[PDB]
Amino acid sequence: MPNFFIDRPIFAWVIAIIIMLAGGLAILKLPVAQYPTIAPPAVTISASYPGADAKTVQDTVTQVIEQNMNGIDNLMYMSSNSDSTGTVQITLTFESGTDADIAQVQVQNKLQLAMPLLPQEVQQQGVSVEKSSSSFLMVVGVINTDGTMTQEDISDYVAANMKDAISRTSGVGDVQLFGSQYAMRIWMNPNELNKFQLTPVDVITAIKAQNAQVAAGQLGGTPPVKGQQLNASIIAQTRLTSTEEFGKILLKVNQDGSRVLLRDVAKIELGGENYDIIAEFNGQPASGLGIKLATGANALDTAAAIRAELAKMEPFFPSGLKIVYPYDTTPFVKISIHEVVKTLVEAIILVFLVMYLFLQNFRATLIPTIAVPVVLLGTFAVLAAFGFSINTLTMFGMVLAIGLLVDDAIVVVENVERVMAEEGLPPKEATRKSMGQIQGALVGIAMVLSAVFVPMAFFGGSTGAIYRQFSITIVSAMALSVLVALILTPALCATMLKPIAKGDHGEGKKGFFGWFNRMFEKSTHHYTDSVGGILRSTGRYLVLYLIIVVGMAYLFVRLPSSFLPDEDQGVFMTMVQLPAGATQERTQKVLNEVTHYYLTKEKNNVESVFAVNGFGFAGRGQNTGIAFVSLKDWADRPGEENKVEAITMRATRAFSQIKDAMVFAFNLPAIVELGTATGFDFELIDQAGLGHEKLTQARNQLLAEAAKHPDMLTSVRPNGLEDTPQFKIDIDQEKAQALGVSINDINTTLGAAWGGSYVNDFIDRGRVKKVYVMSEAKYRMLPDDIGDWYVRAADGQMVPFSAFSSSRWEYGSPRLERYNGLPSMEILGQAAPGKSTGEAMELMEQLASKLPTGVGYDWTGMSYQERLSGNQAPSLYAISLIVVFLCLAALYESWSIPFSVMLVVPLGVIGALLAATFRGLTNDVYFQVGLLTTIGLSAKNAILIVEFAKDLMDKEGKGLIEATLDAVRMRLRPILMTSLAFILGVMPLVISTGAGSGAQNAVGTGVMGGMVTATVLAIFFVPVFFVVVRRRFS
Amino acid sequence: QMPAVGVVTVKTEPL
Amino acid sequence: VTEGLKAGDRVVISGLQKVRPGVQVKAQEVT
Amino acid sequence: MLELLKSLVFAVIMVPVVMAIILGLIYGLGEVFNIFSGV
Repeated sequence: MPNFFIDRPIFAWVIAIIIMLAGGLAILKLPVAQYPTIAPPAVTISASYPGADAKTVQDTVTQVIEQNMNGIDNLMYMSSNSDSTGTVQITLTFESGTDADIAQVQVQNKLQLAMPLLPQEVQQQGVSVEKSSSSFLMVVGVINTDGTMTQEDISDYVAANMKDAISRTSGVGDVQLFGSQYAMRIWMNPNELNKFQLTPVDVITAIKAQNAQVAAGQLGGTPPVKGQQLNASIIAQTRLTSTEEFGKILLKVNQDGSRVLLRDVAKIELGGENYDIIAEFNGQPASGLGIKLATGANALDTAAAIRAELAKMEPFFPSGLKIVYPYDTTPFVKISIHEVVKTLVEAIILVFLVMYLFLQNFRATLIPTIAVPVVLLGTFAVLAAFGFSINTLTMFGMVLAIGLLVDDAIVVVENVERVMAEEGLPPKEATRKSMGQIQGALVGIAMVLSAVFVPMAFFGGSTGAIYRQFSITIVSAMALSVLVALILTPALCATMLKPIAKGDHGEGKKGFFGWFNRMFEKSTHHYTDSVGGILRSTGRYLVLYLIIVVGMAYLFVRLPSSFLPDEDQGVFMTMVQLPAGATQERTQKVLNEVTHYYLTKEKNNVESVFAVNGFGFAGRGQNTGIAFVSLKDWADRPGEENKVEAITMRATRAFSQIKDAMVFAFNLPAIVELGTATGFDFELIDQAGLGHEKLTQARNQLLAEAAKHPDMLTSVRPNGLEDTPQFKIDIDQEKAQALGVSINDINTTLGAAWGGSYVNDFIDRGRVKKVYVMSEAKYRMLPDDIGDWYVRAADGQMVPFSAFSSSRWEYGSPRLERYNGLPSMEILGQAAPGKSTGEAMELMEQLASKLPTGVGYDWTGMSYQERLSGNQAPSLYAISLIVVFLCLAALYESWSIPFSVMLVVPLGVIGALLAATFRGLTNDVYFQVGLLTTIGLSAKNAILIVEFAKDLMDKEGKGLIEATLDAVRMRLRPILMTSLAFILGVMPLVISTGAGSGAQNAVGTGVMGGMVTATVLAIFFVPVFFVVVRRRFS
Repeated sequence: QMPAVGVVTVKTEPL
Repeated sequence: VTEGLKAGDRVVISGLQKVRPGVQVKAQEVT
Repeated sequence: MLELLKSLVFAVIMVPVVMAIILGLIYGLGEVFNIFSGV
């Protein structure tokens, strides 16, 4: 094949042009996103039961939903969260790889069969299914800087004149609103209701009757009488469209003209649907929008379009409004693209410089510069054809594979140049001989790299996708590079080389070149005689090999393991949990204190604090609170003392003094879609039907037991809310009936006075909005106030609510959790800074084994993924080992020679482990990928050396020692050149300061250690293995 | 370290 | 409160979450 | 421009020193292996 294309340079040029065109077309159209679909598909069902405690929502709503959601295939695990506010959330997480667009239909259809089995209020509110594993492209906050608009006004303005336009641009998927639009609130007044002899049911009936739409029909009906010529539409009563119209609703009119109006008994205003969440941006009331990227869309273009559309609206922005972007993900993608371009340019310049330094010929230097971009475009085209995207992992694989492309180019060019120098033949025949000698080795190493990288893509779960991106990119790059080396490069060696005379290797000239050649030749002679001397003996270095092996094993065992390193994303969360029974006022005070601290003592680091009151990751309620703190750009935060870790450590140290609140601060995981906390999630599940008190006592005992080992477990905290006092009202049914009061009236009054009822819909400024009915604050705020409400009996008299009702106190849980259909509770927390996660998991399992009988344990979230390393058992590494053994035995006919090649594998793993231990990084996915790359490079060097030695031994009559020494003398310049190129090209990865530098640091350190140690300890060791294998198996 | 608490003083008064 | 509390007693108002029975604490009056 | 110039100068001052260390390990390993081989 290579000699075939040598005589036809333009055939190779045509193939290159086709590949370049394919790469350009691929780069023209390709989705761009921060991360691929890494998290497993998840569907969340949300339902609302206004003014209902946790128990009512749990038994009457989510029980029926959970019962009727059985039979869904590919279901991994289900969780359920009820609340005292009245919201229930059921999250179903499926297996990885399934089509979510069908699972959503399945769960929705199964839910629609249980709709008539739910109470009426939840049906009127409505339930909604959605996909929670989508991640937020950006959040757009809108704030008021004068004090006119409130949260409700801002939310309605966004819902009316911002949501549609922002949703109707290009590339935008789901758009979520963090507020609620307007709603006509009707605040009763018990004094006025008693004055006119009315009850809330009368107001509800009047609103239902006087705020309806009637199908009037049509003038000149559908069957017309003979001789009709007029036809029109009749417009009868319609929905009320203003507060002044709602205030004129009649409630009681006598025959003499006396009337009672709704405004005479209640206050009508325009408010929100629920006053449960208060959002303040830097101390000002604010609302927000969440924009998610649609599938198969460009992130940067969508962001630019969103920014332009938002900047269009300022002339029409009313009053004082400001638009801010607390959190967006585009800078990471821009940084990734910039790093890719920088690495490509640096590699090209570096390889040109090193080729000029060594080969001294410009025509030799120019050959790879017109070959590496061809392979890059081919990789782009193949990756586009397969169905991948431009993530932050594929480009990392490309910057990793640049070294492989450079290695192939260096090998081919150096071999042809040395053949020409030592043979005297001109470029044509020298290229023919070199290609004929090296084609088998090239095919063998391509097959070896494919065999070592493909099985990594067969992992399951999130790790499966993370490995899949790198594996696909690497194998595509290797295949394209070897195809290019077979087709395009031999033509280049045929045409663009100068046939210089033998012996003119720069020794005829002085300066840097001749002198450098002098020490290079002297060092080559020294190395050759040294390796000959060491090869004279065999058993002296077997003990060194065993020492290296045992040291590598000890380092592998000692090195801690984790899942994925933390990164400085510029955003971190702060959580506030007040004691049980705390109201909104104290939470607002604590949030104000936190905001003041952040904006006063960290002015040079933070940029804005988006405080949210009433909602927390643990559980919604008037007891918790959250705050998303965003930092300035990484350019303005120099040093390691101004990163996320130091900032959050100082923040929690300072917040430890905040009384009446346990304020914590933490950093969100690098992949935001998978989980919300950086630590493991552990779940205790009741099985023997103990109840709730036993479960709580067991959880407290386990927490105390785990807190007694402050060496591997840190920040072990519950994820729920503790039990709270509750008010119990008991109505004397027979007393109420005796007095003449119907039970229905009492129940309706109690449910519409303190809980609030949703009655009808109305048209406001050209849109549909609900109307809500509830008492006016001061009459529903203390227990004694329950005596202020009056109910009409049959006789027409009004009886007070305190004449037939009592009251008492109780204890109840404000948040009930369920896992897989059983009551359960969750403990979430990280591990020690100096130990592996798996050891903490094992110790937590051992601690849970000591629990009282009847309580089981389980994992969820990333922990479950960490428990999916059963495929990471040697059952897969061994498969790869046998596959590469078979490939090596097939490349050259021997069942024993590949042992020498495999013996070089530990010599790079030892260096990778040394670098990891020196830097202190843990064993994670990126380090594993770098280790595999180093193993592949060492195997490539071993393949080249062994193949050259075997060819010299077989084709000619050279003896074992003589052929081995000649081969190792011959394969010295390419190895050193490739090692120098790789080591110098991976400098920025190790030296990277910030901007998502954790993965870069880990991979660069692993690559540096592996490459340096393999280059140092392979030239001296591979010949020993070769000669030992040949003599022992002679 | 030593935990600290904010406490109120109980004294009778007519209302 | 009708019974249980006497004149001059001290009742914690803040720091309840971070405190536990039978622990020495620094008590300060708040306004 | 400035970034391109700094990248070039950094590359050309870092290649020769790195090649120097690599030849240093070559020399050191060769000598120690020669010493140990003859016991």
